[PDB]
Amino acid sequence: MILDTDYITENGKPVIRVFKKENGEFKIEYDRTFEPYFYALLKDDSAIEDVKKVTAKRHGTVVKVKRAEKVQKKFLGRPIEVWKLYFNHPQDVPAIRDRIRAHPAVVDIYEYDIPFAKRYLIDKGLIPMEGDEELTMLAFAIATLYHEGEEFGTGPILMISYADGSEARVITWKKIDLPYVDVVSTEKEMIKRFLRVVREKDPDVLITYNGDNFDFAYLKKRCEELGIKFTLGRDGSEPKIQRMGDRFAVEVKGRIHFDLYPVIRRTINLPTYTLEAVYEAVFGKPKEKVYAEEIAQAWESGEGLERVARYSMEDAKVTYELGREFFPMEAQLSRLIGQSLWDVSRSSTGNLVEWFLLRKAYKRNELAPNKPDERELARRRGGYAGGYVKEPERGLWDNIVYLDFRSLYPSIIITHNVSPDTLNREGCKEYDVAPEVGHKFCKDFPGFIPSLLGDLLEERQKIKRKMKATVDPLEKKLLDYRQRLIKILANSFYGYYGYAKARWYCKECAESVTAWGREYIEMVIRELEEKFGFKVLYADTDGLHATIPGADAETVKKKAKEFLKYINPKLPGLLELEYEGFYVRGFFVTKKKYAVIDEEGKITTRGLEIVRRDWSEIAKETQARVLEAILKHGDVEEAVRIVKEVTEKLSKYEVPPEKLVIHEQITRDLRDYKATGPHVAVAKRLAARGVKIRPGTVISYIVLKGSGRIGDRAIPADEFDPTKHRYDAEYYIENQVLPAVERILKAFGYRKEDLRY
DNA sequence: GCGGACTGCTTACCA
DNA sequence: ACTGGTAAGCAGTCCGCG
DNA sequence: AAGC
Ligand SMILES: [Ca+2]
Ligand SMILES: [Ca+2]
Repeated sequence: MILDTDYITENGKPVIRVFKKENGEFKIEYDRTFEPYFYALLKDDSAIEDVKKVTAKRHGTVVKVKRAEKVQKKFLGRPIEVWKLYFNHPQDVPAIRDRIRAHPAVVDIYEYDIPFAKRYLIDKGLIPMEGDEELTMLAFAIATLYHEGEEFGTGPILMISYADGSEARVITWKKIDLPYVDVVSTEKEMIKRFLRVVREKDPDVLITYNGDNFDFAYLKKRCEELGIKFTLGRDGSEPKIQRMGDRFAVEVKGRIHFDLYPVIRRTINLPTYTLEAVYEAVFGKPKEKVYAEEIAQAWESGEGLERVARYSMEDAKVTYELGREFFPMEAQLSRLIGQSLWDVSRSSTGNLVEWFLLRKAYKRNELAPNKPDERELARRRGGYAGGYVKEPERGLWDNIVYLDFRSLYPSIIITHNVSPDTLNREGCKEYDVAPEVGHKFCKDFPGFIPSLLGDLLEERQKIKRKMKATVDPLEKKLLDYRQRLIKILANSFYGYYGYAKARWYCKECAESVTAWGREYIEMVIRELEEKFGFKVLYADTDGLHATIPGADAETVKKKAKEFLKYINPKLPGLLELEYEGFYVRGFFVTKKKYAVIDEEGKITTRGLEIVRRDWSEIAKETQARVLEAILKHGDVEEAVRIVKEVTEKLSKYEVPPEKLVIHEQITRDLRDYKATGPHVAVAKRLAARGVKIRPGTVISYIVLKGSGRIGDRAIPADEFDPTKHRYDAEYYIENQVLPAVERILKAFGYRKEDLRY
């Protein structure tokens, strides 16, 4: 099982290190033979002698082309001849590449920004996280004395919690008498004690919650101020910080630093992402929250020190529990993309697709397009036409069928062979032509992406067969992750085609997919309404809600399945329409906003305030209780009694403040905001007080009684106090509750004023 | 000038 | 930070008005 | 080779 790769320099020459776990033991394999390289397209081959003589400087050392061999490759289908240029050190490439491109004889250069360690994984054909190797994991958390205003690192680390399968303990330097607490001389020895526990436990995986930004940064600054060599690595190295956009990332050599925060942020949609919120969402069990202001007063007084210690251990225990939960699916993602778990767990879809495609490109001798420069990036600014959204037939309807396509965009990319290397190919025998955009795609030979997509559909069939024919419940779950992750990778290719920063960016490809999508959904709707007996109530990109008005449940279902048996044969390749479910009643409010109830009484909510975090619980809860009244029962009169009851409760200040919190994200650097609404106003006040507001930060706030701009009375939910502050009853009635319930009751001819009081 | 309509900046949903 | 399509809140600006 |  390969964990990761990296390189070191021995007498100015690079040596690859492969970190693996074989037969229960950890091993480092060294490779001295691998050479860095990039490609150069020349005007004529005679010029190679001039290009070989091109030089540069790196740390006051003369850098030259080590040697050059002429190679035959494919570039977007067509065969191309380029010169592979080898160099002594990977650092030679960034030093010299600009000058080799500048040279008049050189048309272009390619594959010059591929990190050396990852180049090795791809070219040697190595896949990390192969086999079934039982990896040992240690979770850890820290507790700190904070004070409002101080620089990050001033406050000493009070406690270091850690957890595995066997135990969950706390290291501290205060007199706290508990079984799991370990008291020691000073902060210095506490940190040294933790370093000894990891040396003695020798974990393959370190698990933190937001350790990329908080935990490891704090330990680096405290180790500097105390003069400790923080050697957590298996080669004896210290943890290395790395930049990754708006955020940083901590690497620990030989171990896998598994930070759950980026994982959770990409995997679960929650109103907030506190360790307490994520625990409740994943496992269902509650978790107590001890604040810094409470924690500090408990450290100085020493009265509440025992309570803070329980919080410290619970963070470690829960973090390990979450670690164990997410690691296996992430280790499958590592296998599928063919990069380290460390990289894959911190990567967005763009980089995952790009890494997958780079690997496949090497296998198929495909030269990789360059990442766009500032000027090319500017040319990709323009958008293109998307999905078709039918204006719904608003109101309450009975006996509804939901019909949708299966993997519509992947179906299209495969069926119509949509690829940059098939776009406007010269002298193709056969073509598929995009309906409105009018792009010709060659059918003579399979396209790169289409072919990979074919591979993934068949690979998924194989996995689904293996799952039925396997007794072991563990291997069943592992194969279930693999096929679920394949399905996601497949549904990512459309978006990547339209992603300006993509190497294999193709607007014409993206445009053609959406255009075909619109042709098919609109054709299905037209057929369903003209030929068959159906009224199409609503239709989004790849799915429609239909009924036959003068008909009953058994009829609507029978006629629907008949329509599938009709249409599917008429749809080309793997374009299939499917019966997804029947609904007794459906309530269509606007585009993207509706609710349906099935035969079993389960209500499915789409797009309404109920699902959105930037609405208060009181509004969402009240909208849900008004939907239930109308969808499940028949009583519009019951809904009117609920809205009137909630408005009365708000007026008498009886609704608890937990139900008034509004959650809005900060999406950019605070300076980049042109408009300044409540969450931004609240965020700027926290920033002025010296709180770290990164993009991704969720602002939780409450509106206090007063007039004028909402932002002026917006306060962090944390700092609300019933004794001093009074929440804005009129705001929560007129701006939160009544608007949410009026979406629904608007259709039944209720005025907003009539629902009040 | 008033007070309500309109619009650009946001966000978080949908697919 | 994989795409476009969309409703809607907030806070400024615009615009009817008799 | 790191942080920035
Ligand atoms: Ca549905
Ligand atoms: Ca078919």
